[PDB]
Amino acid sequence: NVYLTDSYLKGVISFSECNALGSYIFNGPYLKNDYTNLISRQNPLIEHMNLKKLNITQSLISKYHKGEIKLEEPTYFQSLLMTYKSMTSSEQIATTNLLKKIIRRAIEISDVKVYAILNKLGLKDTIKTTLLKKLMCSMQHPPSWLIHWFNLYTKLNNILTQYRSNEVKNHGFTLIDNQTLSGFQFILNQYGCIVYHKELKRITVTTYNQFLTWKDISLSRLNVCLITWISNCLNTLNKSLGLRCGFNNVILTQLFLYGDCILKLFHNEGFYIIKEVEGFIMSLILNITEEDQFRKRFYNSMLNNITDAANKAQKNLLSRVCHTLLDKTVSDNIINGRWIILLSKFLKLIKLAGDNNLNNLSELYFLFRIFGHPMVDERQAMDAVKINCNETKFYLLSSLSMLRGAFIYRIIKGFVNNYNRWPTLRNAIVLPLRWLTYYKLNTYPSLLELTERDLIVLSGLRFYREFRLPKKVDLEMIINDKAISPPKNLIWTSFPRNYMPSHIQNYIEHEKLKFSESDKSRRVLEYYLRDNKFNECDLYNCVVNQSYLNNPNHVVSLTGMFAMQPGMFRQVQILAEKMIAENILQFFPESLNNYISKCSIITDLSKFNQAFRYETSCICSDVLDELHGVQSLFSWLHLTIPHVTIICTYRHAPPYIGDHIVDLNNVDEQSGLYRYHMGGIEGWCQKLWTIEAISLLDLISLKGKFSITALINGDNQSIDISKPIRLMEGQTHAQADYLLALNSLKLLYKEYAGIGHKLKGTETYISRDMQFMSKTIQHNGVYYPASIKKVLRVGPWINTILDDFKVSLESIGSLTQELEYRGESLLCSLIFRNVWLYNQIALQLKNHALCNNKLYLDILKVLKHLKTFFNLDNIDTALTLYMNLPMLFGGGDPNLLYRSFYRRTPDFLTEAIVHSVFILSYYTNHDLKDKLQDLSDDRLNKFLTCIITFDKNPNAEFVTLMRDPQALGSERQAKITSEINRLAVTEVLSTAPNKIFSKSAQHYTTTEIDLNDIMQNIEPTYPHGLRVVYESLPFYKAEKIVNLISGTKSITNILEKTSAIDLTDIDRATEMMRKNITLLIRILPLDCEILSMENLSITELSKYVRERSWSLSNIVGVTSPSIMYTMDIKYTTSTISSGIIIEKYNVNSLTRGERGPTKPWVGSSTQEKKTMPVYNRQVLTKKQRDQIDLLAKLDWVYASIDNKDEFMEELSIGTLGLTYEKAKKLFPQYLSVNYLHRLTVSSRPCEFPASIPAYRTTNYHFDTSPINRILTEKYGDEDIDIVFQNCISFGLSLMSVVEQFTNVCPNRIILIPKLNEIHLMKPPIFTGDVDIHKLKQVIQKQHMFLPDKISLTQYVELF
Amino acid sequence: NITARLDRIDEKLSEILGMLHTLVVASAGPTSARDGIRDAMIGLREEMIEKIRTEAL
Amino acid sequence: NDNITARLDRIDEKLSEILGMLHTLVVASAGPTSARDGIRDAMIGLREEMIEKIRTEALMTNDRLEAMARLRNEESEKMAKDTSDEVSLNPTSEKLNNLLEGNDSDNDLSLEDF
Amino acid sequence: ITARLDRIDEKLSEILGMLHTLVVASAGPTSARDGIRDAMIGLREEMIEKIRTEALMTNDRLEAMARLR
Amino acid sequence: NITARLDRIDEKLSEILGMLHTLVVASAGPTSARDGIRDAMIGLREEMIEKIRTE
Ligand SMILES: COc1cc(-c2cn(C[C@](O)(c3cc(C(C)(C)O)c(F)c(-c4ccc(F)cc4)n3)C(F)(F)F)nn2)cc2cccnc12
Repeated sequence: NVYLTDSYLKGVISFSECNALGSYIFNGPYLKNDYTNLISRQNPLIEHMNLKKLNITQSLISKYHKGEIKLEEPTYFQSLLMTYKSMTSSEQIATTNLLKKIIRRAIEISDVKVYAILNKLGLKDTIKTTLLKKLMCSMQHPPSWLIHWFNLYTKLNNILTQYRSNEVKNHGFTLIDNQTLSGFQFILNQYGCIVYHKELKRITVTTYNQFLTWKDISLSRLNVCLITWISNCLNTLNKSLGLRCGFNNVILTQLFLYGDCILKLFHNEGFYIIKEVEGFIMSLILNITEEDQFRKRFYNSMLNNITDAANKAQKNLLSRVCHTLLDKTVSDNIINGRWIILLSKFLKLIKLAGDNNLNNLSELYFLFRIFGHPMVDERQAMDAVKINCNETKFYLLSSLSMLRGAFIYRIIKGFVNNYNRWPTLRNAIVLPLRWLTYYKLNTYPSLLELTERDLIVLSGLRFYREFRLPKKVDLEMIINDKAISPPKNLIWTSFPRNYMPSHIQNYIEHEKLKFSESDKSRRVLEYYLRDNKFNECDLYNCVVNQSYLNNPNHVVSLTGMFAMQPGMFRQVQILAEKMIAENILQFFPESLNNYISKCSIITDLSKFNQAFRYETSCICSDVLDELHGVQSLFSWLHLTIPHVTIICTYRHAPPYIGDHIVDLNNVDEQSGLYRYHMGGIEGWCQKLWTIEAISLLDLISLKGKFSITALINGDNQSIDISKPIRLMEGQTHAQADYLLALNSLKLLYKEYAGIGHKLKGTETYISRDMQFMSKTIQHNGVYYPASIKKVLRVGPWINTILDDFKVSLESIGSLTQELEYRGESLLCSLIFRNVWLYNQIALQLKNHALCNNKLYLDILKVLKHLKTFFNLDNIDTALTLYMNLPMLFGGGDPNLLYRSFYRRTPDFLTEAIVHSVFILSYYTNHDLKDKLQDLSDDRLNKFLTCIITFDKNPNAEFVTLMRDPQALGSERQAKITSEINRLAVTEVLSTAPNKIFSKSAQHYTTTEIDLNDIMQNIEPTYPHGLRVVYESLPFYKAEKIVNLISGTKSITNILEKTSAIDLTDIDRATEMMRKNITLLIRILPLDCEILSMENLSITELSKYVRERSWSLSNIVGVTSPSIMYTMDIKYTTSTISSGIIIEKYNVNSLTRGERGPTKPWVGSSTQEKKTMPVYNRQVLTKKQRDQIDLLAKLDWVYASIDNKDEFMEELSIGTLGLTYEKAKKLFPQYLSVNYLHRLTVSSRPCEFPASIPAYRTTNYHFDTSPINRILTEKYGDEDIDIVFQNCISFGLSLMSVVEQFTNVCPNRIILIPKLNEIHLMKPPIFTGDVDIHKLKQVIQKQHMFLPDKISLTQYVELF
Repeated sequence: NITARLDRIDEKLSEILGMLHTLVVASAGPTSARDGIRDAMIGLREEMIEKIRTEAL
Repeated sequence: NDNITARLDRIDEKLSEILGMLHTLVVASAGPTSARDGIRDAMIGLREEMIEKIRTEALMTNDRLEAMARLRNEESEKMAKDTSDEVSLNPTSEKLNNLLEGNDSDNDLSLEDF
Repeated sequence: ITARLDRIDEKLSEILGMLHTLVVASAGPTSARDGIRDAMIGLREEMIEKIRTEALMTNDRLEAMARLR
Repeated sequence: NITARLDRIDEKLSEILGMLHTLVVASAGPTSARDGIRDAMIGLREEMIEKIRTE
């Protein structure tokens, strides 16, 4: 039962926590004169008392109360730290040598993959490559700023690691240290951080999250400098190798220093100014991509925004520090307005960082993150929201009618386009004469034939129930690892018992005895697991009866803004949303002389929640309720929120509760608590508001006589406007476009004001033609990525639970792959990933929190084993080789070589084996441009022999293949986290008070055995068909819930109401990690007839390994050759007319950052052909349609089953509730013959893109005529196992890679396949029977997760 | 032109119906829901009617 | 057939009066009541009547002249300056603009005195 | 035929009266209110009959679709 | 013909009158009218139950 703290900022830095702690320590207002300090000094916390009562804390307080030391805000010390240059000669030497060693090791590790790639492409000490020899010669001496950032990160990380280890060992540990960081004195604790600087006589009291943020800032700046230095060295070596952006380290260091100075002069509020940096950057971009009028307007609005933000920050800080203990801390440069100098210089630096280049100005978006996160105040933020959410809005009845009519018109248009029918109106008499003709003929007028009169007429239509409300609640949508607000009467339980008065505590203790345990849960998963009165149709009964209206328990809780509501009001909040996601977004597909003039308007929609009132949202949500037949399900918000008491329920931000006040509705309104919130809460009903915005844009297009195109990507929308105009004499295109933009701006401002959304000029801006959706920059068909922004947080234990090793390596590889896929640099991403992998494995492994050096001892065992096995020179070479072995066998390299040439593959084992072959060619001196043969060095022979010869221990083959159709078995693969914890999760869930979960957990093992026994008799095992069988049974839902639960920390304490990790889970995870680490010594025993490479096909070898592992006679449909091995690469004229030809249509030698003529290569997966039978498809819910599709897929793939009739009768009677012949009328009829490459399940890649940005694919043209003719001659119109899309993607990506490594893009490449690697694939006849009794048992045991049955009336209405 | 006048009158009546319906929808606000009279302006729909019919057995 | 035409014209005049009254109807949101103890109904009125109600602060709002200009179909100052042919520079942004232009390392910045 | 037009005109006059009374009522107190929101006709069963008719039509449709069983 | 349009106008006027009555008496302020509407709806629900189950 230990406590493990975070290593990265996984939450928010708290203003209230810092205020309370610093106000208790120093006995006076610290950051703000709110109620937090009053209650934190009147009634302190135990953790705060423990922090204050230390000897060093008492010494510091005694120093301050005299006072020799001065109190400062956390940002002062952030600025002080990030410039700490007080490094002695010994420390300088130590850090320089450590960084040199890390760089050398990473380059040595990367040399293996570079040699493999260069040997495959034929582009011809511990470094055998001349390229990386030169790179190391360049990289011998690190720069001073990089050493500074690395040293600072190392020291902060050492502090964090020491505290985390000694807190896992000893509970309540407080780390006091003044030696690691010279000058500073840290008192660090999971609930505080007191920093004292002696030489400057300064002191602050901040939180643990702020220390995590400082560590993250140091890591981010270290990563930026690492990437910049690597890229600059590569570019100096070759202008194509590194990233496209060319940066300057000195300038960037100056940017960090000046941003910290800004954050120091201004206090916390200084982040406001930083918040505007993108504005400047955006303006800079426009100065290359825009004309005079647009760019000048944007520049002026940018300057106005920046300076208004600065003035607001100054006013706020001066009004905030008025009566605190920081009143003397305000700089004299804030009072006299001298900051306007410093800020200017900062902006100048950004321009110097841009260097009038789109690449640098696009990459420069990391500046928001390297300066840390603001100490967010909660009371002030939600008061600012209240200001805009209590305002009365005045509406013109004509405007409301027009909006509702546009919504109804879009609904009708979607129905007619999709269902080829008008929704059945219940008062169709309204349609006067012509709309009646449109209704009877089932046609709709085009937008250009539409008038405002027509929309006002349409605004009067009422429909009949046209959609289905699911009776049985889906448990995959209402279950998550997120907190839940307590009920209203129990809301006081969100604040510490010390902070609440005596009467509140007595009331809480007397009310916890009146609420069921599920209510007092504080977490969603605990809310449902502890619900002993759960019903499958409680949600439907709530919606139908409208039990969420006028409910005394409704409350809204604002935390880090993230709002939540108690229990059932949450599930309704999802249910309504869910319905809009299925039944209504299909109608709104965009929610995911004689001169044509075009403009674009980008609007920040993150303020819709405040603007929308009932009178605007209801006019469309009522149409949605009418379509679904419910009364007020999509309008619940505005009929429920007004009557509730919105409260900020942060732990350290309690309200001032009056004398004898126990009810939240009678609490006096104040900062941190308000009522009568007329409007929407951000996040809830987001889909409805997006739909409403699209309807408004259609109405504006009608009112403006221009064609329109909307793209609403979440909280920001782009509107593309086109109008045909009679061009004036002398007028140019730019003036016409600008005039159109201004007129459309005025019109949409008028309309948005018409619905009471007073648009602000700071949010909306206009551009001629550039679109900046998906947070990416696109100029004339060229993509400029902010790749560096995503690889900032690449540290050792990133995105993991219990500091897992395999998962952290997976995350490191995935993150550092963005410098490859987006940034377009193989070598830069490779070296960055190797730097951080070496840091995680060689250095940070022996500093684990829970198993301090158990993993390092195991990794040393593995290295000794690999030295003995492969006959390596020493353990350095053993680590280098381990780092380049696939995680399927070993665990070093998380990114296989195929990922450098195409994203998706359908056979991981073959790619892993080919990667191993290529890697071991580094040591065996094997040529990769020739065939496989037996030579003197038999390291590869021994590896392959140990791969194929192993003792087979099959167990539960069929359930494992249903769960992971790519699984190996016989304990030949590394077990995953969900596999290990599945048994523990079931043992935890079996005792849950909820009968639905306990019953399904009690039968879990027996149902698994039965599920293994269903399809054991079919001889030619198809794992993907087994997956189809899996998803069509109710065990899939139970498995998904169990897998979701198994991903959390501290499974055992899930029902124990603790945040501590049980020792059982700690030990289990430790053993899992050790077994996974030693899997490499288990896979390759020292004493393992030798496989002969003469006429060896790795496809057959992988097929044999997969079959032998499960000891199955035949496994089909999961083995596909590796494209990177199959296709030899030629760069000269094809004298034999064989192989795919990829040619460069661009005329420039370098094709990076240039768009060509050809169409983009999306990957283009070929889908299946099916004749959908005609019936009223809207009568079936989404679950029923998915089940019907799955059963039809089974009927297509299992048409050869000897007892198909009984098997499908049982399946349809059990799941769908219909007989086989009744359900067969609804099954899609798959015209395609071959199901082994046209089946579509989640286990198959839906797309096969290249490892390059889409635009880049336009530079090249692919021709696959000769290989197609040869393959159709050899196989005669029969599907083979090699993926065509992956062949094309491999060709394109290797053209890009040869350009990178050669500096000259190839004129033409030819991919000549290896014929023996390609094998025919026909759909086989599935001889054998299906165990009907076992299938019935599987259906019955987990019947509680069965999808909705198709009732007799539903089938009748279905036709 | 009598039919033309009748058609114009019918279209104006249709506009009146649309405006009055939108006013009815927008006037059935949270005050009505607190009152419990929203279903008077909105009307019983398929779900509630089916639930009552099941209860009426 | 003059009497039928007269009847149709009378009906048309009544329809025109109804439509003219409806098209100018202003709907007020169902915001909080006075003293913030209770919730008010979604009251409706004529355009000028609701404008005068805003004038008599009878319906609490954070902005008045914007709502009046919108209802009167007028162009208030805020709308006029928000979307113009050019965006005027706030004086502080003016100073920042002279400082940004003419970059000559003469801004007289002293970081160590901070 | 003219009787139909006369009845239509009577209905339109009733509609004008209804709309003007609605606007006056929604205007609020202190302007045209002496009593506590005086009922201007008092017939609240008209919407009751209308809602009963609409619910009867919907129930009839549902029962007709169920009768196909 | 003329009679069809007259019937359509009659239906439209009936709809307008019904919705106008709903708006006019829905704007009632005092609690007496609110409680009367709620009890009338309860009685309507009971009558619907009885009329549905009469067969
Ligand atoms: C989605 O999951 C999978 C998919 C495919 C898979 C394989 N193929 C290719 C294909 O069979 C075909 C047939 C012919 C004939 C008919 C002999 O002329 C060809 F000539 C070529 C061809 C010609 C020139 C080239 F350069 C390259 C390929 N291609 C196709 F396209 F029909 F599907 N397409 N999909 C295989 C999988 C294997 C295991 C697990 N999943 C798989």
